[PDB]
Amino acid sequence: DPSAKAVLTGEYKKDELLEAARSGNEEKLMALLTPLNVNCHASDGRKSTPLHLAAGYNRVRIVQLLLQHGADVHAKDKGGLVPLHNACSYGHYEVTELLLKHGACVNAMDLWQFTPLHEAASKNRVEVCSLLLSHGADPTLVNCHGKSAVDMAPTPELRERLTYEFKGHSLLQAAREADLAKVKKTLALEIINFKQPQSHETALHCAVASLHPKRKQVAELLLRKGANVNEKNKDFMTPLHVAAERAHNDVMEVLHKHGAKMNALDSLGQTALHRAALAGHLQTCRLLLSYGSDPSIISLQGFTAAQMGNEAVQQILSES
Amino acid sequence: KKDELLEAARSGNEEKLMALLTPLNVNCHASDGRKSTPLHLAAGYNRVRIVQLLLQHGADVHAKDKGGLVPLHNACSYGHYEVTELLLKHGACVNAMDLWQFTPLHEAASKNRVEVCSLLLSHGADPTLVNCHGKSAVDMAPTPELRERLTYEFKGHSLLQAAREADLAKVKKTLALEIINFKQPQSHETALHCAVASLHPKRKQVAELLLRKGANVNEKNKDFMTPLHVAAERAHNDVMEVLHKHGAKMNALDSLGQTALHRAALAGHLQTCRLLLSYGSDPSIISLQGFTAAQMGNEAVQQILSE
Amino acid sequence: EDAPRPPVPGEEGTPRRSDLDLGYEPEGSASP
Repeated sequence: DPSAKAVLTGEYKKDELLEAARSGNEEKLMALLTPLNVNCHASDGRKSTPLHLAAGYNRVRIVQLLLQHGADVHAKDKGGLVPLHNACSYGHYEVTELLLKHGACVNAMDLWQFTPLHEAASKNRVEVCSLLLSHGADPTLVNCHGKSAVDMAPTPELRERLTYEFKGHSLLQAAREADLAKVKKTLALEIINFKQPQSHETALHCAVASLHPKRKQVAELLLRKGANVNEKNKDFMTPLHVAAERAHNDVMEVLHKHGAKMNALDSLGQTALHRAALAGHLQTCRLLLSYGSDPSIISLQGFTAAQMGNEAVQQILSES
Repeated sequence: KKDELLEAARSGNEEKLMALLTPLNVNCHASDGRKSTPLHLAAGYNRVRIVQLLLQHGADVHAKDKGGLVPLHNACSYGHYEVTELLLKHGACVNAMDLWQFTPLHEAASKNRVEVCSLLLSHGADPTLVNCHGKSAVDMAPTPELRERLTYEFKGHSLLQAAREADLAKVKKTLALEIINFKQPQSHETALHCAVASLHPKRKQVAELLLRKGANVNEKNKDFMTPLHVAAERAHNDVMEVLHKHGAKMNALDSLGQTALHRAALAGHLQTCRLLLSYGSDPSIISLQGFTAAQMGNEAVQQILSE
Repeated sequence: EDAPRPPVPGEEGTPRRSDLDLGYEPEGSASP
């Protein structure tokens, strides 16, 4: 029968095209590849296309040729895998990059809801995981077993990496789209302004109160990493109030440098100047006056800084 | 009568408890079962009033049941927050361990007791401490939300301590995974580069938020371009203003020795050029290839650089 | 699908637990 013979012959060429793709035989591939078989499927097993097999067996040049000659990057096998699944499962970085360049869907789900990242994570393909994340892969998506790529990552280091890089790329993408709400959401758990639950002190409050020799460098680093210079604790003390009351004059200057408000009032209506005056810290008072602290401010108890201070403080203050 | 005092504690019967409680039986143990004390039972079953009475009349916060659990474990396992606070106030050890090296935090974390976890961390509980199978409290948290919260709170408490000690190196360690200055692994752009290049209308607000949250205003990408270089070459003037305001180095140089002004001039962005000059860009700077901004610009650019 | 998932084609280039000894739950309850 003419129709049946044609089917058998086509099936033969098809089997051999698949074999050439699988083995990386470029000559054989280009001899067998036609518009009628470029997206053929194997008869048995997963019924892979030539692209699935070239991707899974790291046949970079075959992948290029298939895509150049009409191969479907989105072609599904019997289980719903796309070729990106195959490349990622086996850690083929160059192939993965090429499939993504040709429009492969980074979170494509097969019939068990496995994504390419499930594959790369589960088989510890560290570099490919990073690549996938940079293209928007989401490692929190669960398969049919309820497992995410994070759940499947075989090491704590890879798990940490998936989460960190996912947050990082999410932040970048939100910034690219100027998506203000997503930017805020990705930054929700930054620790720089973490507050001690009771007293509402931040690392900057702690730093400026520290007795240890590196407090100046530590406060400076915190401010560079985004510490709020005017954060108030439970008693409405800013870091300036804290530094002023202990005469930590080195850190006071960095606070001023970073825009610390001189006339912030604590819960008693006191400035940093009141607190310096009350404690008898002469140089602290001079520094605070030069920064533009207002000496006339009257505390809740009815006192100016001068009214709370010793003779030497009073002299400093009437010069202003 | 021991049994009866124990039953009074479990069921919350204050009158029966106080009728039977003596200095001699306050720390008795059940003779069978888990061999709990009245304080274990009162704690596990949230009998707050009974806990207070037992404590004021000499109950031992360090007493063990048959497997080494202390009353703090009972309170934490079932999420009884007030009992938990009460036991900690009376000197309960936050990292007490049973025979399998389960701590109170393992109990609370494993049973999704979110507030109790938070309380325990405030009191110095260690979420990395491993049980006999190598599992931390973080490992046992049943949701990714509790996991990230636990890690958030522990790192925050650690940052505070490290700051108290002006421990520069330990401050940096606890800050290592902060995401604000995450770098695109190949192109090395940060979120600030992305924001200033954005074609979307909230780019000004996003750049401002990022800088407030600690973005490096002078961050270089692969090509040693700052966000100012990125903005200037695209004439994104609104975000240039934000960059200036946060102290961007106007004369930072890219890998070609060019300023943002060179790039604005080369692109022919007239108003952008004016703005950069008003901000203190230096027109006399000569690139690596030997050009000033004026030399690579059209006539209108050369006029701007003159005025 | 719930059928077993075939391998991907390619190649590289009260006690706490009934099964094992993890001890016992503390006595108490989340709602007595």
